Amino acid sequence: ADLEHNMHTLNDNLKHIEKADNATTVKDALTKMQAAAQDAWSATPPKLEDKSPDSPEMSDFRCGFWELIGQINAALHLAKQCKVKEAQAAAEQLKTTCNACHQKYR
Amino acid sequence: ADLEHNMHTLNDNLKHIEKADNATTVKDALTKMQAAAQDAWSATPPKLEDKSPDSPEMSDFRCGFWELIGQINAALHLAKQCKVKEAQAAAEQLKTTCNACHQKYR
Amino acid sequence: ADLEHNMHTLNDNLKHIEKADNATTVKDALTKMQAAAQDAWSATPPKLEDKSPDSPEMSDFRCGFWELIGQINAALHLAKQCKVKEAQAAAEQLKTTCNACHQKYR
Amino acid sequence: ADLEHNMHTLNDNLKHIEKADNATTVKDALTKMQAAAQDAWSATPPKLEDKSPDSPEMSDFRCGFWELIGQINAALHLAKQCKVKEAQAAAEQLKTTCNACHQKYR
Amino acid sequence: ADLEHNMHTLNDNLKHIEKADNATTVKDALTKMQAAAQDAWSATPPKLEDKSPDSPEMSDFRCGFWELIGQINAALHLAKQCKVKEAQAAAEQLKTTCNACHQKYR
Amino acid sequence: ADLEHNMHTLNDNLKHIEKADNATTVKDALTKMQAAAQDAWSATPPKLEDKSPDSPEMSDFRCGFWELIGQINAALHLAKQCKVKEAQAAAEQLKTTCNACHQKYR
Amino acid sequence: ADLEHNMHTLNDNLKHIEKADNATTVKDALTKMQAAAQDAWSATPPKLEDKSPDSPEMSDFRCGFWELIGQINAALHLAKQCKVKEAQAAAEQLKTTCNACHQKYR
Amino acid sequence: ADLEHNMHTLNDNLKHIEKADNATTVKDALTKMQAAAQDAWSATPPKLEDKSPDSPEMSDFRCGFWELIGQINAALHLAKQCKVKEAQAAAEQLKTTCNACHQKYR
Amino acid sequence: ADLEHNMHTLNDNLKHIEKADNATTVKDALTKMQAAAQDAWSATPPKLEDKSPDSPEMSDFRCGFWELIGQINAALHLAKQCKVKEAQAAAEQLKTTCNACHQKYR
Amino acid sequence: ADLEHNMHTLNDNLKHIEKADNATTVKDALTKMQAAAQDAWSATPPKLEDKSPDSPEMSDFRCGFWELIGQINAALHLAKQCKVKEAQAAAEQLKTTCNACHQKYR
Amino acid sequence: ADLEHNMHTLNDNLKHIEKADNATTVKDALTKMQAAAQDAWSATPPKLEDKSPDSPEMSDFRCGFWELIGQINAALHLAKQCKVKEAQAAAEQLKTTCNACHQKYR
Amino acid sequence: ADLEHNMHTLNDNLKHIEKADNATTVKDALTKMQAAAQDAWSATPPKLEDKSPDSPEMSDFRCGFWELIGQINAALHLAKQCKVKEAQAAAEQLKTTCNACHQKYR
Ligand code: HEC
Ligand code: HEC
Ligand code: HEC
Ligand code: HEC
Ligand code: HEC
Ligand code: HEC
Ligand code: HEC
Ligand code: HEC
Ligand code: HEC
Ligand code: HEC
Ligand code: HEC
Ligand code: HEC
Ligand SMILES: [Fe+3]
Ligand SMILES: [Fe+3]
Ligand SMILES: [Fe+3]
Ligand SMILES: [Fe+3]
Ligand SMILES: [Fe+3]
Ligand SMILES: [Fe+3]
Ligand SMILES: [Fe+3]
Ligand SMILES: [Fe+3]
Ligand SMILES: [Zn+2]
Ligand SMILES: [Zn+2]
Ligand SMILES: [Zn+2]
Ligand SMILES: [Zn+2]
Ligand SMILES: [Zn+2]
Ligand SMILES: [Zn+2]
Ligand SMILES: [Zn+2]
Ligand SMILES: [Zn+2]
Ligand SMILES: [Zn+2]
Ligand SMILES: [Zn+2]
Ligand SMILES: [Zn+2]
Ligand SMILES: [Zn+2]
Ligand SMILES: [Zn+2]
Ligand SMILES: [Zn+2]
Ligand SMILES: [Zn+2]
Ligand SMILES: [Zn+2]
Ligand SMILES: [Zn+2]
Ligand SMILES: [Zn+2]
Ligand SMILES: [Zn+2]
Ligand SMILES: [Zn+2]
Ligand SMILES: [Zn+2]
Repeated sequence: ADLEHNMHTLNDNLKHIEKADNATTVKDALTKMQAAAQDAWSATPPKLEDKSPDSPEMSDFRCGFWELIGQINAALHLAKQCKVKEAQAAAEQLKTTCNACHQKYR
Repeated sequence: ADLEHNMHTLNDNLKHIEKADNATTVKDALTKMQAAAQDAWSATPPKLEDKSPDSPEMSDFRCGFWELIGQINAALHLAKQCKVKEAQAAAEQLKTTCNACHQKYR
Repeated sequence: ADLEHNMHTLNDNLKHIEKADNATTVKDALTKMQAAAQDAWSATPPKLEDKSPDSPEMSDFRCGFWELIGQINAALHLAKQCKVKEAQAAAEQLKTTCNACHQKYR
Repeated sequence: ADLEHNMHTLNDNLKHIEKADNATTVKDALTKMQAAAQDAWSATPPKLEDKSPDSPEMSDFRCGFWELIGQINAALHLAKQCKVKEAQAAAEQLKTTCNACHQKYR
Repeated sequence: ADLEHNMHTLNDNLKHIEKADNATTVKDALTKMQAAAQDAWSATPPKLEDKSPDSPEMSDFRCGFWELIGQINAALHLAKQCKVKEAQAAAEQLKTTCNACHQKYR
Repeated sequence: ADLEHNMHTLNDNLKHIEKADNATTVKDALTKMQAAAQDAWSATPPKLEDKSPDSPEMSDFRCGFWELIGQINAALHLAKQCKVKEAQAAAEQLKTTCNACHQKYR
Repeated sequence: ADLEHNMHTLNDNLKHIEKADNATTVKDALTKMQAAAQDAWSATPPKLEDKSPDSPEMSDFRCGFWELIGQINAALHLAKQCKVKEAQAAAEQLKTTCNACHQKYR
Repeated sequence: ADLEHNMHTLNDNLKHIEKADNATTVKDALTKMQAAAQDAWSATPPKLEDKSPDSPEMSDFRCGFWELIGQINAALHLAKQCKVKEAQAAAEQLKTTCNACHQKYR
Repeated sequence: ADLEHNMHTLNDNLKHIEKADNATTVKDALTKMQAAAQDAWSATPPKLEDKSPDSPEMSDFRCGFWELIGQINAALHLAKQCKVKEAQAAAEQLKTTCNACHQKYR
Repeated sequence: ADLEHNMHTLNDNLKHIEKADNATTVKDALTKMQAAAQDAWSATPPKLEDKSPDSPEMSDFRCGFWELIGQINAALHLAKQCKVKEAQAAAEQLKTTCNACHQKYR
Repeated sequence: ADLEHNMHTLNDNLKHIEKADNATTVKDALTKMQAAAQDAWSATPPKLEDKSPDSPEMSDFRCGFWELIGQINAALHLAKQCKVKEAQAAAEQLKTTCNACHQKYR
Repeated sequence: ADLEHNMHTLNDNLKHIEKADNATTVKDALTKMQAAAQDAWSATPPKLEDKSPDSPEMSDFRCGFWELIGQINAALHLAKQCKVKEAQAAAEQLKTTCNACHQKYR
């Protein structure tokens, strides 16, 4: 998938996690987010099209997806423990990472 | 698995590699360690729970696991060539990476 | 596979990409390169055999493969969209990453 | 997935189909829509929650998804023949089926 | 399986759902029912053996199973959300569909 | 596959069923017919190209494939019971459905 | 799955074996009995709910199911040898093993 | 895998079951114990290395592990029934079987 | 498969193990013996064809094969530990178990 | 499948290749032909039923399928490169091999 | 497997086919022979060890196995049609091919 | 793959086999050669583009790949026996076949 739709997947599923009332819906939504974040790591955003592949901005862009992937995996562990409110709280914390990347590069 | 048990897997299997005679036992122990390290990369240790996900400490934490994961993979290559003594020597070298992370974050 | 043969896979398939006239062969070549680069990330090059695994040199070496893996995945996305000339141009741009590592560490 | 998110999948992927320039992305989008429509056939919409399951309203609701599923499969056949503009035109014609159900039951 | 035994599976597992405490047992019982209903859709009951395949009775027969299959799927969705009481209530509603078909064709 | 070749598959295999003298050849031929009928359900015949997707003719066209798929499944059950003459008789009865659709729409 | 329903599977499939007129229904019924018996082997019967898990009663219960499993497989063997009537006689013989455990723990 | 490490897996996972607060960690721990016990069943203990493989000692050792396997599965059954505290009590009960074999062969 | 030929597989592979000069042929031969013994366990020997399936004779026959299976696995264990000569000695030891059952039922 | 139906598969799919306007359908048709020709290599034609299996006639018959299989694989390579007209021309050249065998042995 | 044991498999299973009553036993025996013949095709017999790989003897050797492999496949077709006597007659015909090769190269 | 790259695969891997010091590297390299040789059998070399598909040159070309595939399979058997020097010697002998085809057709 392209970067735009990977963002649709992250956003759409993150909103279902907030609305959910059970661990299974949360785990399923987080699984879809994990695959979108894994795919997105390799993209180049439009604001960075002219930078070199080794620029600090592109290293910083990749670091943001590393952070996001790790936090999604940690939320998945909580959902697998049937700790639904804890997983939802971890999914909310994820938005700090979404926000930080958007501020600089979206 | 949670971080504690990933550390059980790392520590337990590293001891077997040191005492192993044949490459089949080193190979399976390394394979178990590889999976534990790939899982632990995504964790947040207790002492860093309140740091930001992009903090230099959490970045350094994840660097530790990249170094560990790469070193286990290199040791696994030697084990698949049936180079037991070389694989055990690569395993022994890993400990510097274990110790360095513990000193800072355990 | 060992580092040397991963470089064989990269070199051989990149030559085929330059000469291709259809998206299918570009895709197949890029997929092989992706797997070769994934594997090579964990290697330690000769010129670096006596540096520490956490050294700035080994960290930079892994950075080069991250950049390479990302660019290959982006080229693969172009090829899967049947944009043969554009994937070829992305493949040609890989050489800046190949040369930069080689100058430092080959 | 629930009815609401199946509609998300339909809406999101249909927008990507309109904007696509290659058969590959059209195919991938249609496949996701096919799975969403398959799943939604078994749902009961809000406006129909108090009708009998054998009611002419619920029978008509399922008829709409049968028609939708068939049209998506036909569009997918066009996309698999690499007829991008023709699959896009078949996708655009889906909207008559979307609107007709929505007018009655959304 | 023949139609008789599909009916065994439907009747037996519906009784378990009514008495079940946990969602795992409701989920597996519904899964068994779903497979039995999907199989029974293709059958011809004894009393309709000499009707034409397009007869209004055989069409009505297959409509009964479409209604049943959809209702089981909706109940299975609730069970996968761990909503035991709601799933059991959806299961209980199924019986109208069982009874309506039996009255006409058993 | 397209509608024409799905018809080749139905016709070719139905003739082998008549010639067969064992259950295995019959079951294999019926399995191929089932997949062709499943695929064909989504097509639009040339005589109906101008009708709307919800027209009664297109509903009637889909009903014919429903009937055919159900009868193929029933024949498959007999072949699986090693009831070869019974399965062949059921395959002959299938031609009433082929005929009825051809009369109106071929 | 729950012990009571595994018993249902054993009882019902024995009825079908007794009525069957072909090897493949007998084989399919014996296969389902075999799965049900292997799942039942891990259950605790209501009347042994307070014995300890290493009690002679729980070891004897599990042994009882292990012997049933061996006899089911031996009957399945005969059916694969195409000895339908011998397989049916063997299945009928199971009832002595069923009753033996029932006298003790049902 | 080597007998000593299978023992490690049994011991460590028992510690995690005792501390667990949710069914799924208990289930995951019991599943790993089950695999470790089935692999240990094929080992020869150091103190029986010179007995013959059909000796009463080796048959009793293998029987001992077969009984542990049955008790592990029975505990896993309870956990799948969502009886977390009962599954934990059952796991605690295993220690009598562990100690029984240890007295003889450890 | 038929009991007599499973015996062929046991006998022939024992001859190959005795002649082998490498672990992997020994492992491959022991694996085939293990499969043959597990398939033979479900057979009825000609001389027990009229005993009842719960007779002591049929339980003892099945028990006999269960013990052979355990000893084959224990030999396979040694071979995976790269103890080729010990695995060959263990395989040679099987003949006492072969002869024991033969005296009774061959 | 028998020889006759393999020839059906060859004939039917070769007609579709001639009429195709996209690489996808050519590829699918060639793949079916490949499997048909693979299967037919082992057949004995009627006109040769009384020759010896090592006869120059049967050897020549197999040579014809080797030549046919090779040409189909070469056509498939062209189709996988999206060279539709070139694969069609390779398919048309197959007919020299079809006719040459038919003249001798059909 | 080495050539000797492939010959064990051929000879052993051919004897079972001659004495078999049902098609299931002929079918599995033929399947075993087919795999043994496909493997033996690649071997070099002792008496030809010093001939060139393109020698007329090694070519004739491989022709023998092509004839054998084709004949086994034809016999397997008859067995899959449940034509036991015809399959056994095709198997018996194979022996000319066995004998012809042995006379020259055993 | 095309014939040129299949030759790269044969050549590249054959050189690694000579350098190897363990059976695993040799077996892995031989596995890649086997797949390349299987693919190459269907090609037409440039020097033979004008010959007919049944010409003696094209039969001779296919014979060369037959010989190569058989010898690769024999080398694989030795590598699987952990006979590393023997497998390497067999891989060297393979070059006679490479040479003979190149002399005539490259
Ligand atoms: C960088 C490391 C990012 C992270 C982490 C996340 N997003 Fe993002 N997002 C990023 C960019 C560069 C862009 C612009 C993409 C473009 O091609 O223009 C976006 C865009 C979005 C959007 C808008 C998509 C659209 O409809 O055009 C959304 C809704 C979005 N992003 C959501 C989102 C969420 C929820 C994230 C965390 C879970 C997240 N993004 C992370 C870069 C990055
Ligand atoms: C950071 C990058 C680490 C690396 C690399 C390794 N370990 Fe570790 N370990 C780390 C932390 C933060 C912790 C604390 C976990 C907690 O929740 O408190 C640990 C813990 C351990 C333990 C103790 C586990 C326990 O029972 O509490 C052990 C035995 C252990 N670690 C071993 C170990 C080994 C052998 C490593 C390299 C092979 C290794 N660790 C790497 C952080 C990190
Ligand atoms: C570091 C991040 C590298 C990147 C990116 C690429 N290569 Fe590389 N390459 C690297 C090293 C350290 C070495 C030396 C390995 C050794 O054993 O000394 C190489 C070597 C090569 C070779 C020579 C292989 C041989 O036969 O000896 C080639 C042909 C090669 N590299 C090609 C290549 C290409 C095409 C790359 C980009 C697509 C590329 N390399 C990236 C380190 C790194
Ligand atoms: C009946 C046969 C329908 C067909 C065909 C399509 N849709 Fe639908 N849609 C339907 C209902 C009953 C509803 C209401 C669901 C509810 O929970 O109230 C909807 C809703 C939507 C939405 C809104 C989703 C949301 O976020 O609330 C969208 C965006 C939507 N539908 C899009 C859509 C498209 C693109 C369709 C064709 C491709 C389509 N729908 C078909 C019923 C039916
Ligand atoms: C038509 C659309 C049906 C639906 C929906 C259900 N059943 Fe049914 N059932 C149907 C027929 C035509 C028959 C007769 C079968 C025969 O060959 O005579 C049955 C039979 C049963 C039985 C009796 C089975 C037996 O042992 O003979 C039972 C117990 C049964 N059906 C239960 C059942 C349940 C619980 C259903 C809904 C969940 C249900 N049936 C639906 C036709 C149809
Ligand atoms: C509608 C519900 C149909 C059913 C059921 C069957 N067929 Fe059909 N068939 C149908 C159409 C609309 C057409 C014309 C297709 C076109 O694109 O022109 C056909 C065509 C055939 C053909 C001719 C194919 C050709 O070579 O052009 C055959 C041989 C055929 N159909 C056979 C057939 C059989 C054997 C069926 C029952 C098993 C059957 N069809 C069902 C519509 C429908
Ligand atoms: C012990 C080793 C048993 C063997 C062998 C068989 N059964 Fe059983 N059965 C057993 C128990 C402990 C129970 C009680 C289950 C409970 O939850 O109370 C049963 C019960 C049954 C039932 C009744 C189920 C119900 O609806 O209440 C039936 C119909 C039954 N068992 C049948 C059955 C058959 C046919 C068996 C052999 C083929 C058989 N059982 C074996 C214990 C054991
Ligand atoms: C026989 C049937 C056994 C059962 C049941 C259990 N164990 Fe065991 N254990 C057994 C032996 C022969 C040995 C000696 C292994 C050796 O290589 O010397 C052991 C050893 C242990 C150990 C110590 C391992 C070590 O590090 O030296 C532990 C911690 C252990 N066993 C635990 C254990 C548990 C928790 C069990 C039940 C859950 C259990 N064992 C069962 C033989 C047998
Ligand atoms: C009982 C538990 C047995 C064990 C353990 C082994 N064998 Fe057996 N064997 C058994 C029976 C009942 C029979 C008679 C089979 C028949 O159909 O008549 C046999 C037979 C053999 C044969 C002869 C087969 C033949 O061609 O007639 C052989 C060569 C043989 N058995 C070998 C064998 C070996 C090597 C075993 C251990 C490794 C072994 N058997 C175990 C019963 C049992
Ligand atoms: C020998 C090497 C053959 C090659 C290459 C092809 N065919 Fe063939 N074909 C062959 C024989 C011996 C027969 C007779 C089979 C019989 O049972 O008598 C045939 C038959 C056909 C048929 C008629 C099938 C029927 O319905 O009776 C057709 C339509 C046919 N062959 C087509 C065909 C095509 C298109 C081929 C190349 C692509 C082809 N054959 C190759 C022997 C051989
Ligand atoms: C050449 C093309 C052969 C064909 C066809 C068959 N066999 Fe063979 N066989 C062949 C050789 C070169 C050898 C000698 C193997 C050695 O290393 O010495 C054999 C050997 C046998 C044996 C003896 C095996 C042993 O225990 O030493 C048997 C029992 C045997 N062959 C049987 C056999 C059968 C039944 C065949 C057709 C179905 C058959 N062989 C074909 C060469 C060839
Ligand atoms: C015919 C039966 C061949 C066999 C066996 C082998 N090769 Fe080959 N090779 C062959 C041809 C016709 C060609 C020319 C291909 C072309 O399209 O021009 C080749 C070419 C090579 C090359 C050069 C590839 C290149 O870079 O252009 C190499 C390195 C090569 N062949 C190696 C090789 C090896 C190592 C073989 C045995 C293991 C081998 N070939 C077999 C024809 C045939
Ligand atoms: Fe960094
Ligand atoms: Fe739960
Ligand atoms: Fe209708
Ligand atoms: Fe049969
Ligand atoms: Fe016992
Ligand atoms: Fe394409
Ligand atoms: Fe030849
Ligand atoms: Fe080894
Ligand atoms: Zn993507
Ligand atoms: Zn999107
Ligand atoms: Zn984990
Ligand atoms: Zn642990
Ligand atoms: Zn590697
Ligand atoms: Zn290489
Ligand atoms: Zn859903
Ligand atoms: Zn959604
Ligand atoms: Zn059925
Ligand atoms: Zn039943
Ligand atoms: Zn289709
Ligand atoms: Zn066709
Ligand atoms: Zn039940
Ligand atoms: Zn351990
Ligand atoms: Zn045999
Ligand atoms: Zn066939
Ligand atoms: Zn046909
Ligand atoms: Zn072999
Ligand atoms: Zn042998
Ligand atoms: Zn190829
Ligand atoms: Zn190449």
